Amino acid sequence: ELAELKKKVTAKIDHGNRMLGLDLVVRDDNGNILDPDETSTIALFKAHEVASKRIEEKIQEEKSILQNLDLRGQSIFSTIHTYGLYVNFKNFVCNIGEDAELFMALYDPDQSTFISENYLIRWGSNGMPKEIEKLNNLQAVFTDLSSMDLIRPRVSLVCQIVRVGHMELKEGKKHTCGLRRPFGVAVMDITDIIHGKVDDEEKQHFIPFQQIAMETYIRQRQLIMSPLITSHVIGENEPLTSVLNKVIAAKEVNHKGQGLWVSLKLLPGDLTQVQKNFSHLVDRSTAIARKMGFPEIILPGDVRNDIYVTLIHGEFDKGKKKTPKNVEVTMSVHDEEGKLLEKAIHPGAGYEGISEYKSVVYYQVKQPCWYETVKVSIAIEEVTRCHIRFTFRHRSSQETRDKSERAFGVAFVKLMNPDGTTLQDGRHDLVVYKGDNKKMEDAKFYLTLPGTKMEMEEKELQASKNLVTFTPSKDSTKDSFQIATLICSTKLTQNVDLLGLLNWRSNSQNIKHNLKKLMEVDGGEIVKFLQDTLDALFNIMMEMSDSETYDFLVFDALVFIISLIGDIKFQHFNPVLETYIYKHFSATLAYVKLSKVLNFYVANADDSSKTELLFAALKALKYLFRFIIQSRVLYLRFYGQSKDGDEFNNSIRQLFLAFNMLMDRPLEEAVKIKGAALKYLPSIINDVKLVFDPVELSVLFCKFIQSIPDNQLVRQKLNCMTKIVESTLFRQSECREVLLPLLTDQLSGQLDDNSNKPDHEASSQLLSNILEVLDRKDVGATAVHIQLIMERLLRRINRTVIGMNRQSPHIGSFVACMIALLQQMDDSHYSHYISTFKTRQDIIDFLMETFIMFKDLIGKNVYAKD
Repeated sequence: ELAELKKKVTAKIDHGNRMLGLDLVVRDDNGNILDPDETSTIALFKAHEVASKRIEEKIQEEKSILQNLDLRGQSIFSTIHTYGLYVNFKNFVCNIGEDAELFMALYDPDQSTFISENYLIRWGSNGMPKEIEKLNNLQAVFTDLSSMDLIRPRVSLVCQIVRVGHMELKEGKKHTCGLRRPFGVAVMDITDIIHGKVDDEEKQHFIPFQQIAMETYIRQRQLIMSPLITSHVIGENEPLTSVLNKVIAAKEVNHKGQGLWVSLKLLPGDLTQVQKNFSHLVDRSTAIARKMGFPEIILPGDVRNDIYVTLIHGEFDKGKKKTPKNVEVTMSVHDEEGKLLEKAIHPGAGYEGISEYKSVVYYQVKQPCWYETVKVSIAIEEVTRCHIRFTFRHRSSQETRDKSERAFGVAFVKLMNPDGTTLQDGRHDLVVYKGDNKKMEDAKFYLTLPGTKMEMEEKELQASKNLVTFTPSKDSTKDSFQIATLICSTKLTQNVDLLGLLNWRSNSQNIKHNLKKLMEVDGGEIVKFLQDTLDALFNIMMEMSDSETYDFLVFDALVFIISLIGDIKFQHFNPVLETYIYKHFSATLAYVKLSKVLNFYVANADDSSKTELLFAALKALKYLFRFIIQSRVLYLRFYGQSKDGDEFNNSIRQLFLAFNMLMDRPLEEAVKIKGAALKYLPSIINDVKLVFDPVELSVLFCKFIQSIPDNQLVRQKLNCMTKIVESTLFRQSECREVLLPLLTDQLSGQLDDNSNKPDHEASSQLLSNILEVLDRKDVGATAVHIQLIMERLLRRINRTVIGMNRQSPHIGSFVACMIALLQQMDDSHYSHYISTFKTRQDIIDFLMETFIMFKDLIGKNVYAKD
């Protein structure tokens, strides 16, 4: 709080200073007067320019916000990718007469797909809440939202309601109390609402609503001159796709007095701060919903052990009677011994779970649409030995026959696979079995019965090839079902290659096939058990070092894995990788193996098919060199001292010379590739200095850069050098008299080119940072080195500023450079060599040129008068 208040106060202070054109502040943080303490003219300018650009950004934002307030909301929402939905469910103006259940979610009409899950709310029979606790404290947060979900072309919230009570909402027949019957779905457009342009929590937008046919008072009574009506009643005979799309396209509905008051508010962030800063909208009793989708902010510890099962559609033949059988999914959770567990089904997000759950009922539909997603939560050890059954019970009109009739057909699904896998995500069909009632009840029997499409089809194929111990049963009927599975858990494995990494000892025959398939894997399943996969690869490359093609495919796979690690979506897990390196990384001799493999890689860089592979390898060199350094230090500490240090240093030097020849060979095919290679080249050599001799590393880099041609892509290599001296030149104890000549040579090449217009900024950053290292108090003695510097760092910059006296470029940078230079040197070195220049005519010319450039700098100085 102190830091943020200091920042905002200082920002508004400088805003006032500039708007009235008076003196501003320095050193934005921690003191604000620390700059005039001769700290750094470099940092002085840096503060100047950052303050100036902040001024420009603030004034343009002020000008934009003086007219419209649309950019601020979009920017705030784009700051992070973690948002939540809050509903202000005020009241329900309607009256039905039976218990009601609410189900709202997110559906994209353009994608024609649902996104989020649904939560249930108990409501009374006459527009009241059954639980008055939710009457007033109705605070709900629906998490898992990001920019990619907000970038949807049409964003709408789907709200469906299912009743609980009688089969008929009138007299005529007795019906069992406590059964599910859907009514209809309400959908509203929230595209403009989710943009956060206007924050109005009090406003309660009414939504018109449409549902299935329920009354026959005006539709049929008045029909004259042609009475011919032979039809039935449509109570629940609506496929959901067409009705949902029609409601979406619809703009207004004659609900005839039915609807509710709701307001949707977007609160950015997660439960960490919305439970503290958004307490007025997010209480402690707020329900939290996990959308069926991978998070955009893939942070560590985002624990999700939710198993989502979606019921979509299924064929239902009429059968012996013309009325299709009433189908209710009486499902339950069972273990390896078929024991029912309690509180395992969570139809609503934020509500208590139930041991058993039943589904909705339709009005004798051959092909009804369900859109029914349910969630399963089981212990990670227990879920490995769990199974789910789907018993379908025929429900009759009278309670006696409704409850007397048992499950006519039983379905089921295996939660695992015999090879170790689990149920793969995607659309799965179902086939039900009827008739016998004894073989489908004993738990130990149906453990090996067909319950999923993939296992059923593979079993029938095995029967076709070998009709021994497996024969296709005839108990199936003329119906089928279809399900959607999306298990967003943390311990599942929907990848045969995943277990293959886990248990390669069992099926090492397909090692080549698995290594080939390792490079198209989805990121989430990888990051789920990346640590285990990496180890397994380490063990494979350790114990099996005989096959070099195995080594090639393993290196390619690890390159792909570390590349996916390096993506912008997964910097959160990089600390996890660091910690796993520090705790479980047990490689001792793999460092030299990987070093030799990459030496082969660079020495064999001639293939055109190897282009992108080596490109990504050099992109991710940092992490692999981290692994190599860890393995080598582990070896050194295990054996105390290694005489293999000399040979591995020679290996690194051979890698250096391989890079030398890699740059020497023609660039026509590796322009971007070699540019990026130099771009990230010294990123890890910082930690290599911890393990190798700094003098040799520095001089090898000096030889490399002096070998870099003076013909192509100079600005890129100058950015490289910028980052180069930035690192470990502060480790100046052994890298002065060698690094300084290289800087001198590259700046001299920078000097006279007749095309150094974009070179000015690069050379500016260069000289800036070199002076930064020259001034550091953690350096020591720098007398003779600064002496040689000023021996060759004065006339050249004088000439450069003389050439670029034009006032359009960013001269003030070089102004700061030269002034820092002049102040930094003490009078002694001035007297020793700045005085000891060439002949009297030459020194007089020097003096007059200096006077000219001084008067030109002072003459019409072109700063921002601030």
